[PDB]
Amino acid sequence: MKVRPTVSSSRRKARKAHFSAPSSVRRVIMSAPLSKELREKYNVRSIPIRKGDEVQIVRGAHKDKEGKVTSVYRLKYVIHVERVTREKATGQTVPIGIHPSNVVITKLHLDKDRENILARIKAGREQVAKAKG
Amino acid sequence: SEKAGHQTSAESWGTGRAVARIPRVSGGGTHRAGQGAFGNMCRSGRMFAPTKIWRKWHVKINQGQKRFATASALAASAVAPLLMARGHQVSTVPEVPLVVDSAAVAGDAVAKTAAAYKLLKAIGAGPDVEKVKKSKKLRAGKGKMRGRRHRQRRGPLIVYSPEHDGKELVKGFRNIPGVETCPVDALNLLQLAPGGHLGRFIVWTSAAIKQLDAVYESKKGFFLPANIVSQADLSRLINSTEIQSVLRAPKGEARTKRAC
Amino acid sequence: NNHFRKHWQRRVRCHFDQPGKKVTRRLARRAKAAALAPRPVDKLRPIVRCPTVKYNRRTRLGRGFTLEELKAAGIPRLLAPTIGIAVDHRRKNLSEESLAANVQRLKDYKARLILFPRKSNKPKKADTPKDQQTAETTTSLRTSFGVEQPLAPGFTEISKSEIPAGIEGGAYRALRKARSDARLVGVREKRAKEKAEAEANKK
RNA sequence: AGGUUGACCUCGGAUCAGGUAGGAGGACCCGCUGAACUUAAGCAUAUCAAUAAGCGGAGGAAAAGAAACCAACAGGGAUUGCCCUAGUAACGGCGAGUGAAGCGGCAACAGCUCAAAUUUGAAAGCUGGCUUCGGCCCGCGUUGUAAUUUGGAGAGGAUGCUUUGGGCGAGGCUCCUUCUGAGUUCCCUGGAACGGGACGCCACAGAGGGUGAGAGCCCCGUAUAGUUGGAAGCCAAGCCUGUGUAAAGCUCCUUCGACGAGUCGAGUAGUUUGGGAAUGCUGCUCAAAAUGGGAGGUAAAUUUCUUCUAAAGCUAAAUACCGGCCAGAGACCGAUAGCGCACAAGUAGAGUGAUCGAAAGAUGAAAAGCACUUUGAAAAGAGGGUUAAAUAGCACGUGAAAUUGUUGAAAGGGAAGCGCUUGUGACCAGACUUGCGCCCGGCGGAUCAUCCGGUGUUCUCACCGGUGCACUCCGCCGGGCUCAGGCCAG
RNA sequence: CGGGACCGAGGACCGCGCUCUGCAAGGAUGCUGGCGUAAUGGUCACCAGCGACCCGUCUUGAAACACGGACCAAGGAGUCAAGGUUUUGCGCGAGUGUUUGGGUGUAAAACCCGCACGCGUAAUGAAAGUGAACGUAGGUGAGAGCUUCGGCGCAUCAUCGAC
RNA sequence: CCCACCCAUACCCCGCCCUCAGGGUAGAAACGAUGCCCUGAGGAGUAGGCGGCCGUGGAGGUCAGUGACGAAGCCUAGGGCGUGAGCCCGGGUCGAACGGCCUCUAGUGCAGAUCUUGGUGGUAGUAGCAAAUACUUCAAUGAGAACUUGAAGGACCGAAGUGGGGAAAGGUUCCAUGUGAACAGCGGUUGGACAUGGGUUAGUCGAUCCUAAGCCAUAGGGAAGUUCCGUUUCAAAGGGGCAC
RNA sequence: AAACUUUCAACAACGGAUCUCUUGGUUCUGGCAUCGAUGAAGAACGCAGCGAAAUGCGAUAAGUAAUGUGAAUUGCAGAAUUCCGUGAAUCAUCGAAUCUUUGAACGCACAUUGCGCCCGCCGGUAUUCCGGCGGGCAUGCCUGUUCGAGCGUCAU
Repeated sequence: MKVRPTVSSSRRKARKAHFSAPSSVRRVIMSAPLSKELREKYNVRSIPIRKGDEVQIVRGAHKDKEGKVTSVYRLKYVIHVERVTREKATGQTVPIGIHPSNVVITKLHLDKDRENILARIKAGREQVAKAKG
Repeated sequence: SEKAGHQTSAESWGTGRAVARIPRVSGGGTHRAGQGAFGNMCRSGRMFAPTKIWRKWHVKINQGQKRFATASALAASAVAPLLMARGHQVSTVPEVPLVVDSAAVAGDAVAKTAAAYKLLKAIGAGPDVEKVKKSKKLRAGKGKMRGRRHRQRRGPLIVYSPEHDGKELVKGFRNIPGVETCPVDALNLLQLAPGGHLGRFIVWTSAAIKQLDAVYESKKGFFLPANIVSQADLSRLINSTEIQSVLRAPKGEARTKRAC
Repeated sequence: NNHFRKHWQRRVRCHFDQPGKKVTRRLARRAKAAALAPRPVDKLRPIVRCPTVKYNRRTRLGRGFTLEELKAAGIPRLLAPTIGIAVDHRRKNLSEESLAANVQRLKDYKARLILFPRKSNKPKKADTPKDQQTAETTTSLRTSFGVEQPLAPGFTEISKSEIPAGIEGGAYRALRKARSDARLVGVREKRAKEKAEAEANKK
């Protein structure tokens, strides 16, 4: 149960915020879990997804397919995975939109900022566990 | 809104040979022009008897009658048939009213939800807690859009003494669905008789059951009411020797033979 | 007898904000207490007797202590509002009893007062010493210095030998005679003046 | 030089140096001005109403406010607001109606500044300009700028004690920032599990939302203590220091003790009020006083008494809020509803103009929005495809009725429709299918009766373990017999 | 003593009786046949015999006149507040009413608190004012109920007294 | 005057429904006692009064309720229950929620209101598409030509024009190219329609300047004020020249 | 017999009811005090590679600077991002800026892109002519400065 007066449990306000969120908020909204190996390596459960990550689809009709993230259509709240496509009528290839909560990240596209994100998440989790323990 | 249906300029076209005498929107060049207005029978018009905020929403109830009802609900909570008739799963409960030792709840003993849930399963409220857990359903109607999405049954109410048991048991029991908590000195009829139905299943602490008498002695202007009936066992009264020895002989049977 | 002949619907005040306003008042009181700590949240008030014959049986709290009460209690009028005492320059002490009661009230407050120095490193002789500065305090002068006996006791036991004899002729007759004398005060004065004038004329 | 040379006063100029006002908003607030519909049978008193419209002026509140008060008491003691007083006192054609205040309980509390005095042993005061920031100038001002005093007093005396200025500051609070628990385990349905079943886990978090269908553990968030980094304020335990040049308080007193004028008040007129004998405001005429003046709700004279101290001024809080900004909610409405507006809505459109003012939401999880062939000038059609579904094709969820087309059945010699009752044709729901009980025969087993031990109970009834050794129990399979069985009839 | 029609309510026994091994006596059984399915039964359409004005409104006593109605969907009209009054249920009871406010809270809820106040406990008079027991709270006639069978007498009514 | 016969919701007998009335029913083997058993009588109804039930949106409780193995809604010459309002089931369609019971609550029940909004009929392939004299031939274009084009003919306006240009008003309608639908009350390849582009060149033409009828500032006076009057005034309302 | 009219049924039409949905209304509660001559509210006209509107913005024009985040935007086109970074984005924040013609609206006017005046700077052969650019010029009132007027009162 929510306690804080700044927290609203209004369904109307929640849906308005979700479907009118700006791009930086949508980046946080399209987060994906890490694989078990990455979770034990980094002590991180979930991260915002980005182009160049390698994912495994665990839900839907394209389950167990693997590939790299080729596009993050934040306007459609969807990601595109290479070779997870379908055929149009005309015989051309069109990407299939996958929600990032239906995939699991198996390889991270790493740079300095991503390492900073992972490090500060790990440090916060350890600090919280130490304080509550 | 008090201005609803009245933000229009409209006049009746008068008695004539063609149309009804409802006021009609003046002007031209739009669909609204010439259409009916202001009537409760008109589209985009004012409703009949518009609702006002000075309707009587709140009900003043005598404090003596509130105390009477709370005492009756507390007495009904100690009757095991009424708990079953209200729908609580109490077949494995060892005793009604159920009193748990305050050493099992005081301080931080059940500050964790797992510990509180384990205590409920140990004392026998587990089937009622599981009944609430399995009862969750989606509500039928517009209440889903209006912030009331789900319905579930009521579980046990844990009554505690804040002075002797503390208040961390509240945090411990809070996340379990259907389980409510209440201090012994602020008992609530809405919890003691949910939906106006008597027989709420209550788990008492020993401190709360020891403080209840002082709670009812400290209520100014109220005494526990005297009943109009001394002996509620009607069968015992009717079939006692004192009444039966003075009766007339029966003038018939439960079934009467047809004469002609 | 319904007074709904004006446009009454424009001036209907509902009170849905009653619990919210109680919450706001309690938050303001808690903020005021936190700002004033360790002083009490209110000022000391004197005991006064209500006016008119309906209410002169009962005492209550007044606005502030009089200047003569402060003088008889030894509290200067510039110091008094700085140590939580309300001052009323309009009220006078027409009788000794109210004056004495309020002077005793001020003396009890002054005896229970703990006065911290303006500079901690330089205490003065009128200031409370640090080893008396620690004691249990009250933060509600309306409670700790309330009206203890608003009314006189309605019941009292005396010995049968100490029963008063009563006014001669009876209480009812005494009331009738007092009313009659009040109605005839001027007639008797005029008659006495006329008799004196006649005696002076024909002495 | 005196027909000159100056000082002032008043009045002007300047794109002079520096400032300020206007308009918007106006829910709430302070004033002004001011109706009628209505209600009184009608209707000029009245009521609606000291309201709407109109006009001027503020703020986050405004306004009011530290008694020329209430009272008549054993007296209360600035203002505001709530409850009560109280539908009361009172006012009112031909009566419809109108209608306060003191006390009392409570919310909140906070007190003060001038004018009237000679600093007169020293205009001690101040705007502006220039500054080397030390000050120096141009002025204002004695037709009075400071200090001192404001009625609670004060001024002068007497008297002996008390009082004060700066600088640090531990720590705390307010606001943005980093970070937070647990299954995408197995089986079934499904296009997709977020459904069903199983096995777990978290919970100070089972609020809310998203994700291909009802998700605490997939994702955002949610709970609680905290934990990173930054800024600006406020409060504050304490601690260093200067001390009396000066200012300040208390106590007593012979004496002194200024206190607001075309104002108060009166008459009259209009308006207003419960104050149509007792109200307020404004205009005109008259026009004060010094223990004086005002008030003391019936006019006047005389004698008292009680209360304040007008005609100058400031001030937080408790109170209001259909405007604005931010936020949280609801036994509210669910696209003819709810705001006129859920949509490029105060839009399109109309009117010279003031103004008036709509209609209009929903493919699908995903466009996967139909490749390719064929017929047509094309729109399109047909194949063939996509989809879980095109019985979802950008006329798009569902798809009612009026009304229409086709197919099938039927009726019809100047209305049909309806009630009762047969018949014909078409089309249907039930009921029934066998059960129970005996007598034989064949199987398959010993949860037959009695007794013993334990346990439970309603305390005399049961269950469980041993005992049966098959003329006793329990099912099954073949016969035979009795009874009861559906519809219409004699 | 025949002939015919319609009907079979009830569901152990009990009763009244009689022509008394039993019965026609407080309500139908016995025997038999065909069929066991659209055969009985039902629905719809139509024909046939008989029956049958178009609804609502208005008016008066009534008709008639008059008014509204092309058809369908959705919308569409005795509500809310304040104040009285009578009746029902409930709590307490010579008292009663927490909710203006305060305390408290899991926070518009629930729980708790009390000063004042309202109404009631006294009326009457314009007012000043005064202010309810002769008596087991009276006599008499009724009166449910109780009774020790002598009476005692509720509510209420009637009538004479008292304050 | 006589005999028989016909039939009303009337009268008689019987069944069933409801209402009213009168009885029975506990040392309970005992009951939706708000029940059951026995007996009798009665049955029209406007204004009006009272009771009980049915249905709709929402709220508390409860049914360990139903549901993608198909909720709600809709259609149904298919059935069952109820005197009835209604309730329940089968079949078809469909796609995400919903219902029973006891209480609580209301913007809660339609045939009418010349009712409101929207949609749709008969009339009806009907009235009509008849002022301004009038069209015809060949060829081309095109799927298609009375109302497109070229040529060939015939006519009309008849200089107060059916001509050549402007003022007001409009605002791109102008020009070229292309064009499905819609519009051009018939057609359409055409169009002032639709689509994409292009086009308006000034010392001398106008505006700009002048004043007319008239309007508005200023000084100043009114007005509670928005503002009214005032335009030469009861205004210190400014130009030039010269200077050892 | 058909046709026609009417009735009943199935399917197809017409139409948009019903059901479910809801980034919207409505009502209540809590918090806050902040428009403008330093030019507001309002109006007009413009600005994107490809927009008419809505939205955003002002010739620095779907935006600039700064801070933060950390890889998009997306209908098409075209470019990315040294990804181990002075850095994508129709991102967030927002303290620095830009802010056309107007409008209380201010040189005078405005039914005119009309007519001026003052002071600078630049260019064109230029002491004279022409052009461009920059800064200014409303009213009432206050304080002050300075220049004045009047036998209004005086001194000399």
